[PDB]
Amino acid sequence: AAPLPELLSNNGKHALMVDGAPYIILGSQTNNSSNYPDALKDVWPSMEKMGANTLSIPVAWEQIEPVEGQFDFSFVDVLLKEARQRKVRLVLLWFATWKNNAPHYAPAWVKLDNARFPRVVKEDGDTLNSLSPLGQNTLAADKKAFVELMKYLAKRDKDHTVIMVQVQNEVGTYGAVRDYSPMAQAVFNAAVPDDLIQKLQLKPGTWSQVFGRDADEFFHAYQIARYCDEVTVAGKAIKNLPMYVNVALRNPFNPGLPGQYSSGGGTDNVLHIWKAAAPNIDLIAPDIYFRDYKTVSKVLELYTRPDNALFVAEIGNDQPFARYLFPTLGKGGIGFSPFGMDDTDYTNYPLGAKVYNDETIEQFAQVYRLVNPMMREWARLSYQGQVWGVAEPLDSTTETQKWNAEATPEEKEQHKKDRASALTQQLDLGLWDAEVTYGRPMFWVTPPEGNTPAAGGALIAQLDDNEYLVTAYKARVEFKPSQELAGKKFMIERVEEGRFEKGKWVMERVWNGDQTDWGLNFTDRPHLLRVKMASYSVQ
Ligand code: NA
Ligand code: NA
Ligand code: NA
Ligand code: NA
Repeated sequence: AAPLPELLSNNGKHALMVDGAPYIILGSQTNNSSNYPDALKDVWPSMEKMGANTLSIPVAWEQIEPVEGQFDFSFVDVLLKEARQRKVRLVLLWFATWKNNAPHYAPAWVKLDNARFPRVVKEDGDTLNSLSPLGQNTLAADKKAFVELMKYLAKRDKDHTVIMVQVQNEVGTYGAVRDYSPMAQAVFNAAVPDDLIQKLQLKPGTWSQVFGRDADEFFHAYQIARYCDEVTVAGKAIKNLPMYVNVALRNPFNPGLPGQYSSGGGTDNVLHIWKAAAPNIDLIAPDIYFRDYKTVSKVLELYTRPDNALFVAEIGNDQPFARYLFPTLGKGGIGFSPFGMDDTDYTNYPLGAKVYNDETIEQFAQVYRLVNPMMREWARLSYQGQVWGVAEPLDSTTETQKWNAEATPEEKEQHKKDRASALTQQLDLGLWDAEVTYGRPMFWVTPPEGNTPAAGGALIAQLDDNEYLVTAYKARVEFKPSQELAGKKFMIERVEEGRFEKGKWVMERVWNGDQTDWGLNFTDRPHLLRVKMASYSVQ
């Protein structure tokens, strides 16, 4: 019997174990209305073209329990069989009490019965279409259906085609910070639970007393976290798969107010509340639709924690997003799942690609082709060792920035110098450093000008003190000594291009001469290198 998938966390590192070894989700995620047998023919070709190893796809409460007590797993049966035929794995997305803050995917007998399953009430007494996490009947009903889905996987998915489940989808509330219903006010205007007071090491009191100006938001996050933890515990008691929640992000630099962003989700200001309230939820995953490097880089920093494995549970499917695979994996990320990878005639532009076509898919296939050939080796190095990864750090030049034209000719040479500097990244690899640059020839040392559009990146894993696994894309990687060498010289000892067969390295060729004189130059094609550096005495 195949071992259960498990999220391992050790010495601040994390692995998603699948079939007893670390695994990387090189994902594809459907649009929101592809969770039906007839839609699957519009999902698989994209997944094949992408080279994805894992499909993220919804399972909706409305579809599995359309009449109370009358369960229907017909979709899950077809999805399992067709995934198995393609030798891919699944992440099921439980669309239930919350889907983007709302109950649209709850059955009609739930979402149309507000007295049994109550909505968030604003301070002014107006109601929002967002179920209250203090609704005890709604918690019992969600938990009961979730348990029936997990019983379906316990009985029908013994080899764990499904490796992980997302509990709810982008929880929270737009339009208000919390529930201000009478039922919610009786809990708010009362003692904070001792367990939270103890975990945050705070002094006992009421929500307002203990949290002050943050009481309303922290209250909603705590109550939603508890609700999602209870659904999670109930499901894991049936089959103990990894389970996670996906966050409708607030802007980490300039968030605005809770309710403008989805209040109560796992936003960066309430990760402490979520971790204290929901010990059974494996990780809190960001849904990334910010296109600019600085903001995305900040999200990856905030969500990668000693207590939080990094899973990019959604990302935009426009071209600029593909290169974020590199920093995601460099952070020890367990996966990456671009959203909207199907041909069901929908695009979420402006969040994603304006057009969905083979070119849209190819931007992701090209970076997946760097990782797929080493996926198990990379996953093990990421968990047990030292890895790094970078993306091209300037976004594509805007029409408003092309401003460049109105610049004097000295402002221009200075711009070119400034861009070359910004397109040059340093990595400290112990005894050796790497310098990664973007958008230059494969010969000579003309400064980097960037790729058009921005697209490059690099992955490095340490194999030994002087040996690295390297693959990169539309970039140059150069090695150098990390520390002054006291009389010694240094060189590349050997660069081998090759592959892993049955976990053994197979060399195909040695890079040397022009291929190593000017750093290690990558285009759009996949090359996996083993780089051995040496210092040597000359005296
Ligand atoms: Na990892
Ligand atoms: Na060093
Ligand atoms: Na150094
Ligand atoms: Na090769």
